[PDB]
Amino acid sequence: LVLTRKLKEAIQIGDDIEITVLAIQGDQVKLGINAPKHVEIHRKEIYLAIQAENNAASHASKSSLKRLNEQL
Amino acid sequence: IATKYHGDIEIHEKDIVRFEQGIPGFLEEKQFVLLQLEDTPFIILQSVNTPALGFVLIEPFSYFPTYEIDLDDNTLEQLQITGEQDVALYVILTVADPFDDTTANLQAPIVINVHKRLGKQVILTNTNYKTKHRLFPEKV
Repeated sequence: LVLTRKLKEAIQIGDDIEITVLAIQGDQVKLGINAPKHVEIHRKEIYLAIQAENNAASHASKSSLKRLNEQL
Repeated sequence: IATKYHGDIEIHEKDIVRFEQGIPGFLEEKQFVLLQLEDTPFIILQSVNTPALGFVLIEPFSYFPTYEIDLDDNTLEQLQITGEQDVALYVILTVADPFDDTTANLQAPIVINVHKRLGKQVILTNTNYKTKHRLFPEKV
């Protein structure tokens, strides 16, 4: 879904998350995000990176850890 | 449950740590048990529902003395902690090729409360911690 929001115009997501356009700066927008705190909000680039490293960390062979322990 | 490193074991349900959110990249993995690999400092965050999924954890402190961390009150209560007594703190290792580029994810430790059996990967906000911190100094 694509939408257009003028300056203090907000968006309602579920019951709810609410996105409030708080400023246009103008190479950037200062968004505001209200949500319950069982739900976290992150910059996408940060969240993707941590996804990536989680996946990268899920392939440790038993041989690898034996060698790594030794050297430790 | 079959496991990744420990062969077949079974467990009692008060062993099981619940990750309601799972962790980024494995959102539906919501049950884990923590298993030391003898005779190593490695803690294996092992999936109760996926035998082949096991993450390698280390207590951050032995290798990063300086490592200190502030739990956003959000985190403080999706884990539902009452104070210190709870809680356990770990980092995910990325064992690399070769071994001496092994890194720890300090920006996103695994936080558990050993009494209520609740788990979460906490994305540390407002910090200079990286997603890859080397265990070893890089020689040459």
